[PDB]
Amino acid sequence: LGHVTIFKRLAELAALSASDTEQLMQLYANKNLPELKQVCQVLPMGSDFYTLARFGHDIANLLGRLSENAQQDTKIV
Amino acid sequence: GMLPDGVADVLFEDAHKQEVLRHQLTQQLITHGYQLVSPPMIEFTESLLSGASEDLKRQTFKIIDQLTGRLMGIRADITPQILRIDAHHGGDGIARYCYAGDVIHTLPSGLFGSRTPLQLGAEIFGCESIAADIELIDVLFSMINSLDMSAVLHVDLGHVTIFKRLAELAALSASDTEQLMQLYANKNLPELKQVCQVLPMGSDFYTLARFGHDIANLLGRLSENAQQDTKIVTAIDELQRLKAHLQVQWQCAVSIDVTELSGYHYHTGIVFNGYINSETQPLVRGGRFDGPRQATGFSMDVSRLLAHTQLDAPFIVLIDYDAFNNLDSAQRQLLLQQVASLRQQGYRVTMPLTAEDMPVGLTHRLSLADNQWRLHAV
Amino acid sequence: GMLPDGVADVLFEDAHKQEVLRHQLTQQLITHGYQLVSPPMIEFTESLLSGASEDLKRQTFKIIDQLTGRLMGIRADITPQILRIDAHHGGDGIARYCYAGDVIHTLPSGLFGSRTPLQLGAEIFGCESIAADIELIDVLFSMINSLDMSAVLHVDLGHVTIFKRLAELAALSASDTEQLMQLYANKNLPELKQVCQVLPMGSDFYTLARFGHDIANLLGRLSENAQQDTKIVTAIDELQRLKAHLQVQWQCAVSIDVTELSGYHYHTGIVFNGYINSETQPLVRGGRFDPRQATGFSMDVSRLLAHTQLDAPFIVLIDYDAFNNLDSAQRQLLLQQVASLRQQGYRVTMPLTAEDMPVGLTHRLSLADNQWRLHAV
Amino acid sequence: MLPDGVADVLFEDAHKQEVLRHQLTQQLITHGYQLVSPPMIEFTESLLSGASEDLKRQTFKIIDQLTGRLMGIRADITPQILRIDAHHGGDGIARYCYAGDVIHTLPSGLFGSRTPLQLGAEIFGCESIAADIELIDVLFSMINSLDMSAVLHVDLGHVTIFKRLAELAALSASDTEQLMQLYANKNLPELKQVCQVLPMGSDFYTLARFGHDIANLLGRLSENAQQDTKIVTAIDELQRLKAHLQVQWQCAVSIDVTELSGYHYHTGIVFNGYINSETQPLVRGGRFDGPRQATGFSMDVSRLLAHTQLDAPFIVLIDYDAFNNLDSAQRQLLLQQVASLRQQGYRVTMPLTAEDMPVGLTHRLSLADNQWRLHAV
Amino acid sequence: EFLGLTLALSKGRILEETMPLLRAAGVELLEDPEASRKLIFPTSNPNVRVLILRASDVPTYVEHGAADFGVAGKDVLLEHGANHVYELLDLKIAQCKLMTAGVKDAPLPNRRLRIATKYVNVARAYFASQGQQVDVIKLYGSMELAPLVGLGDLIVDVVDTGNTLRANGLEARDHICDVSSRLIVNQVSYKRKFALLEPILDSFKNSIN
Amino acid sequence: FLGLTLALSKGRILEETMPLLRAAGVELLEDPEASRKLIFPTSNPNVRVLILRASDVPTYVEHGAADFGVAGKDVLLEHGANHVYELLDLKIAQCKLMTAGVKDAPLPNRRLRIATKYVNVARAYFASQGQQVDVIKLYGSMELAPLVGLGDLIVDVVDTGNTLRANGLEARDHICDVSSRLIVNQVSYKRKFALLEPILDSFKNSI
Amino acid sequence: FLGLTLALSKGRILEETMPLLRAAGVELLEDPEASRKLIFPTSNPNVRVLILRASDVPTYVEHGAADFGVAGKDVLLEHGANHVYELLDLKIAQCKLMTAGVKDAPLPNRRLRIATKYVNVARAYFASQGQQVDVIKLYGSMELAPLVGLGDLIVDVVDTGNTLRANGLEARDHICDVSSRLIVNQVSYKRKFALLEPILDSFKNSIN
Amino acid sequence: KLMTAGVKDAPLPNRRLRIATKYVNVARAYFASQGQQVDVIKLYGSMELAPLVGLGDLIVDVVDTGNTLRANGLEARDHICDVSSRLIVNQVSYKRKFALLEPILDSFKNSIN
Ligand SMILES: [Cl-]
Ligand SMILES: [Cl-]
Ligand SMILES: [Cl-]
Ligand SMILES: [Cl-]
Ligand SMILES: [Cl-]
Ligand SMILES: [Cl-]
Ligand SMILES: [Cl-]
Ligand SMILES: [Cl-]
Ligand SMILES: [Cl-]
Ligand SMILES: [Cl-]
Ligand SMILES: [Cl-]
Ligand SMILES: [Cl-]
Ligand SMILES: [Cl-]
Ligand SMILES: [Cl-]
Ligand SMILES: [Sr+2]
Ligand SMILES: [Sr+2]
Ligand SMILES: [Sr+2]
Ligand SMILES: [Sr+2]
Ligand SMILES: [Sr+2]
Ligand SMILES: [Sr+2]
Ligand SMILES: [Sr+2]
Ligand SMILES: [Sr+2]
Repeated sequence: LGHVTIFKRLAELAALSASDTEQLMQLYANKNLPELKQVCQVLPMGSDFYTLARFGHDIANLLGRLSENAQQDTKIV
Repeated sequence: GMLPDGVADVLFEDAHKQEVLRHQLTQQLITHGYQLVSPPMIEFTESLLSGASEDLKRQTFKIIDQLTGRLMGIRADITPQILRIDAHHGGDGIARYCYAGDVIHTLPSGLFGSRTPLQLGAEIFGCESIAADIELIDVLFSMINSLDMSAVLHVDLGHVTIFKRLAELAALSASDTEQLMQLYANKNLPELKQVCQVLPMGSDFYTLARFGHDIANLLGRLSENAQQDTKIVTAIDELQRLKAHLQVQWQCAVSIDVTELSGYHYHTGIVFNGYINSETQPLVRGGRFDGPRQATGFSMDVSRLLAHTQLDAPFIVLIDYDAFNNLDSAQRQLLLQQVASLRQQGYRVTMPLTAEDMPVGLTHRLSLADNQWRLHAV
Repeated sequence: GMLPDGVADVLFEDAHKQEVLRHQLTQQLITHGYQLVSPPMIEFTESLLSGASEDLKRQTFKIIDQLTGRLMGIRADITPQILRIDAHHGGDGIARYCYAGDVIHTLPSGLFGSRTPLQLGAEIFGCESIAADIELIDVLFSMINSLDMSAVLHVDLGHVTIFKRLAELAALSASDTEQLMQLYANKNLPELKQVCQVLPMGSDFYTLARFGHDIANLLGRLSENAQQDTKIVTAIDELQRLKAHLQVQWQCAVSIDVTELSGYHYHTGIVFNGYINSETQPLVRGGRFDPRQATGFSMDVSRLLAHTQLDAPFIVLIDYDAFNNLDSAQRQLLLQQVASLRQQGYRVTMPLTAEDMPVGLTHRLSLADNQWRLHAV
Repeated sequence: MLPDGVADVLFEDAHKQEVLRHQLTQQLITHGYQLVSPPMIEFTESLLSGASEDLKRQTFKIIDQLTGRLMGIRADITPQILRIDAHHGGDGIARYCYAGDVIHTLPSGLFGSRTPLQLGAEIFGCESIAADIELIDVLFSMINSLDMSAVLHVDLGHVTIFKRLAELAALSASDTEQLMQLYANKNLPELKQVCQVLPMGSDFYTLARFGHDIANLLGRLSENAQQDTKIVTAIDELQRLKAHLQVQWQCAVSIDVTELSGYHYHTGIVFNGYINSETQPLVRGGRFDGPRQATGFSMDVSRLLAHTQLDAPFIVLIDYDAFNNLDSAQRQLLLQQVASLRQQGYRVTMPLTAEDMPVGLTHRLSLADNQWRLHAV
Repeated sequence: EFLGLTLALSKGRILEETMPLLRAAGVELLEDPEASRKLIFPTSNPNVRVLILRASDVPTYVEHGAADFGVAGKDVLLEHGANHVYELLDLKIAQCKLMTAGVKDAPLPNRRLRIATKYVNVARAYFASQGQQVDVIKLYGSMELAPLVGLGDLIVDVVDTGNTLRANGLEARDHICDVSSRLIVNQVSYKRKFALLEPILDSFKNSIN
Repeated sequence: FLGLTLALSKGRILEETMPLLRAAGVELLEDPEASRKLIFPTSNPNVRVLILRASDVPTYVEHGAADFGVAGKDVLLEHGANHVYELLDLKIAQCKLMTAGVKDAPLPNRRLRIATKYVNVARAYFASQGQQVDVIKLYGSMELAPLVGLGDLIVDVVDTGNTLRANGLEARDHICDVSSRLIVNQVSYKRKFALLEPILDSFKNSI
Repeated sequence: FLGLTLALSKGRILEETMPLLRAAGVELLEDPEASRKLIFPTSNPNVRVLILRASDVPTYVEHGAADFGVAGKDVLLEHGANHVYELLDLKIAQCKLMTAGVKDAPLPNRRLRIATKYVNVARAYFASQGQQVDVIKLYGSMELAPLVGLGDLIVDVVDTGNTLRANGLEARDHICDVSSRLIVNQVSYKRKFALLEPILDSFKNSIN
Repeated sequence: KLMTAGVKDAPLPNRRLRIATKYVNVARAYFASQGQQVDVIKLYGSMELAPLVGLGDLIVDVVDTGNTLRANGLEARDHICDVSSRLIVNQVSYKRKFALLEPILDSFKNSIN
């Protein structure tokens, strides 16, 4: 199971460009964790984007690992 | 228009009916010993259009295989694929094949005809005898009879060999063959009579158009050179056997037209054309063709049967939303068991997501009254 | 006929004439300081169709590179290849390029058009000034004048900036932009009038179509918000300068149509369309385009063939019998003489047989009194 | 960025390619060859009519959206010349030349081009070896005009010889293929073995072992071979071309009667011109089929670029400040002077700005002592 | 309502030349069509009615079965496509021929030729059979004007005497094919209503000789 | 000829256009009805007129054989007006494009057959109503088609509707409003505006 | 086999990986060098290992014949890593991809010939430098190629550079940094996470 | 000789066969000449492992004795073609350096007889 809304809301709230969205998506498709970690240090809310790839599998605790702005988004919840 | 000309949705009960016809007719063929094959919609033109007529080539859409740069087609006909399949798998003995699949044509045949027929057919490879053509007729008519139509199938028999042998023996040019064929196609008797006065054996070519329908006496009206051609004699004999078989065994109205020369290219002998009521385009086209391998077969557009076939009204059932959500868990499990049973019998049962959830064409509600779930019409 | 629609042989004297035109026009450009480049007919679509319009994409045939599995195109236009070349080689300063080569289109571009034009052009990169556009006009007209045609070039000027600024300032949707563009392309004034009553600043959009031709007064007919946009003002100023330059310097008939928005995608400013006599499709298409400045034009050389003439050629046949009667040393002297005639542009056939007859024969080279001389037929 | 076997030709190389294309085309025209310029695309019906399997694989396929039918991008121009000659040439002798881009799906040789600029000449309707001799003359006149230091080596073959031996010895398909493979690989030992057990196998061995010595080849062949007229004529043709090339043109000629590339399309004598020690021939020619006689050659003009030289160009910049200080009448005189320089082939840039700097600048045209003059940089 | 035969006739000259054949087969019109605001015409035979159509619509009415049979020029049939009807008789009336035509003594331009014509399909077919490339322009009205104002280089039209061409400074160029009026029959009507058709076809055949 | 060529439709359009022409200085020298002549001169020597079938007007104009013309919007819609400029609604020969059927015959529930001259308009219209149709091209008059079952409906221009009622037919749906328009060749508008402008101003004023 | 299959590269990677494996409970039972064996069991009975040529590691993993593997980033870049998950930089077998030519020979100013195993990396790199090249695929060792004129440069992984200098070659341009990575099959990551997680946590911990 | 090879007595699956091999082009060519569709997987290293872990159904490899196949639970299946070592020569070197080559080629030719 997946859910595209989560990444789309994070992409909205972090005001990502087309370029940056494409790059994260490519990195997600490859589950390239090292290069994702690098790219996420220099992105707004990049911590949340990293969390999706690293801890998304554990859906019971995903909400609690997300940022405050993410946790207060109803659509994400 | 929303959709292209000759391209139509088949929706709802029509689609259901199409699915039933495809399935039943396929199963019937399988039970007569025909092996089902399901070739793909696309092939390289090397195989798909191998020895194709010019007509089949124009009817076949071309596309490019991005993996090889080579040319592929979308099939306009399944028979060449059966040839390919029989070459690899069939051996030297008799082999039987059936199929049902979508084919696409670049242009309609017939005014407002389909470009997307659901082509169903049967083919017998490796038998020289007229017995193979008779078996196919039997299979076809068994299928037609299973449909319980009020529409009547009229059968027209032809035999391309007769005109081809006359064209040989009279040593006709390409030009003269084309002109006779055009005149035959138009049933233009006066201009045919004129052209035949100045042709070698022209009397025989005129006789085909004027007296070909009377197959009992056709041989005796033909010239001495024609009467001594074995192929002409055998062809006329084949026509007489099929005609008799169709009338005796199947009570079929049969007309003979030995000037029927559509597919002069692909046909190599006897031909059959089945017309439904007074529809201009044949429902069924069949006849002898080439595999040195013998082959005969037929095909039809399943979608053209939809107007002439009927299914029983369906039972479309809605479970009552409020009553169901008032049930305890054990009551639900019993209802679901009952619903499963109804569905096994072919009832279409909707389990509502909401109180407004309404199946199209609703015929019954499954409702709770006393201690009991029961169907009641609307 | 055997050939596809919009695809034609150019044969014999026409082919000769095409070769002369291509060569002369290329040489003229080279002598004005334009660097000739000859990019290939095919590239990977990555480069060829980078930032291409949807139109250019549909116009470009696709083929598959069997060495990589990747998609290549056959070029439908050379300009993107000039961009590629200038990116790698041109630096930050001014650079000039010219070219001439075959391009292929999937569909004819207008009624009865060619799908295989011989595209010749010139482009100036790295100059912001209207002076670059003026140089190009001068080069083009110098080229046209060198052809000694009786056919006359009419020039139509447009400027995409004007409508793009109005579309911005009026905050138009994609839908509404498309509809105006379609209506402009058709100069459908009634339906445009209706659509403009219900659009923001719709008065200005109507004015473009109705009064755009009168560039002297266009600014004063526009709304206050339009009139205070510097880009709108500058664009209208550019049109006035080019128009004046063309009339003064070249005595050119100029019409203005600020609703000319073909290639809304690739054009970024002033645009030029040169029509030959009353032919529907422009002979010459040019404009500003696209962090680097660029402007240029192109034309189908083949469309000049109907309007250009060369002198009659001199087609010479050597007398068969006389030649075969020569000794080896006599042959060598004749061949030296034939080489000289050929250097002067005589077309000399050395006959294989007594029946060997050049098409369009005009002279024989014949032997009388130990001397070979030309005489007309 | 670019696909394998696909290259830009830029700047002075492009200039040089344009000069070569133009000069060589003009030379062919002055020898009586009619220039034709067929299109890059045709329906496969015509383009690949009687094509080899190889030509078919080499030809990219595309779909004509106007008819749904299959077109190709030409990989070779010769079939188009056949088409053209059928419609326009009649029963007599006809001469054609051409120069145009062709595209191949795969390179022929390691790192070879898939986008050659194919230039050629063809003679239709003459049975005589004299047509092949005229072509040699045309070709060598062209080669000599290029003033190269590189030397062209010519290899002559003649497919008739092996085909007649294969007929007279009644060889199977299998055995023909095996000899051809063995010839291609110069495998003398395995050829010797295979030939001990073949009818007339002695002759097939002789071709490989003594084919190069064309003066004595006839006398080494079997009695049945020596009494075949076609074998005799073929060997005679080889001897005439060889002599003609050495005498008239001082050409190094080798003979290889086992050269059987294009067994399909060649019908007689074949010519392969190699430049220095380059593996792939620069020029391929020979007899082929039009019942119409045909012979011709072709070459990739782009492969001449590495072996040809033009004089250094004169690239001139007019001084910006001095020019803008001129009055109208002074400008007109300068422009007259610039026009004259350009007529002589000077590349003169009229600067848009004070920083406007032509690539490869060699001279400034400057104002000193009331006089405009060139001075090197 | 109507169980008989519906006969489609072309308006002008065809109607004049066909009336004799009809009278001989027992099918005279009851009234003059020219002075009548009427669309379906009855005949002296009560099993036959006639439709008076523009000539190019005759094949359309017949192939779709709105008329069982009709009289149409072979020019019309060639242009339309006659694949869905039976061309039973050459009536040998309204003879003329399809021809190319151009301005008097005007030379062929070296460029691709423009044909302005009603007969678009015939034009394409003809110039194809001559191995020549053309650009065809559809016209619905009269064609003689087209070359005179440069719309096309040539026209394709039916020519009898040629008087119309010469009077406008045009001349016949190539002969495309011979044209006459034909009797066409709907495929279904030929099968279902042969008994009604046969006498009328025998009478027409006899009237031709 | 260096002037303007004006293409006019034959019957009613010609009557209603003559006034506009006279006001712009472009009267015909003679009656076209009683003339075996194709190109007509005018009182202005820079203007000549062509009298064409209405459906040919856009053809002559877009190809530049006429620089401008008067054509019904029905014709323009059917033809395609992509290659011409529709400059003016002349507000003459007003009518409307409509569907029409047999009087009080109901629409059959099956796929409709449309018999019409206006094939492209018909396809477009029935598409916008989400309705599937079989269209049959007719070149001549259309009132007969429903009466012999060729089609269920026709698409035609209707003014009063007298022709429909006289044949047992009735207008059904309104497709769009139609009037005659002034169309201009794209190139002629650019090259010959000086000749066109007064004539266009006069037409605009006459309206 | 219902457990995890682990693909390891031969040679140096195997040496540097053994520590990480021991820390995660997955030691080999025997020496691979002195064994005529293809599938090796471990101290954990849910894990077996495959010893492959390095260039085959991504192939076995993406097709699911191994659930996870250790592969150099040079191999992954050359192969394409689209169908696997690159979970961890193991920071072992560090080196870098470089161009290399003859010692103190200058680059000719023509089309370069590159002789290399790393054909795709080479094309990509020289493309990003806007340079046209002719690439020649080699399967074996590359140091010989420039010395006999097969190519002007090679592309290879270089650590110390000792191999280059010993053959008269020198590193020229730096292409990118390379280390061994833990790759995982996409399906195995979804279906067998419970088996993978401890081993991945142990590897992650073993790295810092 | 070049041969196909599979797991000992393992039946052909009914689906499209997977070949894991160094010899990708040979594999494609061979299975093409048998009119059979295959999915080929390029391997650079040893191939005996591939069928044992399901990477492919068959391999293509050179086999002499076949001891390597049997020792790994594999068996030779089809014979593709015979293989031996060949002397190959550069085209240019054959033309430019025949004088140096000829004795060496004559010696090799003689050493084989
Ligand atoms: Cl039909
Ligand atoms: Cl058989
Ligand atoms: Cl119950
Ligand atoms: Cl031409
Ligand atoms: Cl004298
Ligand atoms: Cl000087
Ligand atoms: Cl005449
Ligand atoms: Cl003509
Ligand atoms: Cl009404
Ligand atoms: Cl093992
Ligand atoms: Cl190292
Ligand atoms: Cl180093
Ligand atoms: Cl072994
Ligand atoms: Cl074994
Ligand atoms: Sr960092
Ligand atoms: Sr069939
Ligand atoms: Sr029944
Ligand atoms: Sr361009
Ligand atoms: Sr001039
Ligand atoms: Sr050739
Ligand atoms: Sr020289
Ligand atoms: Sr001076």
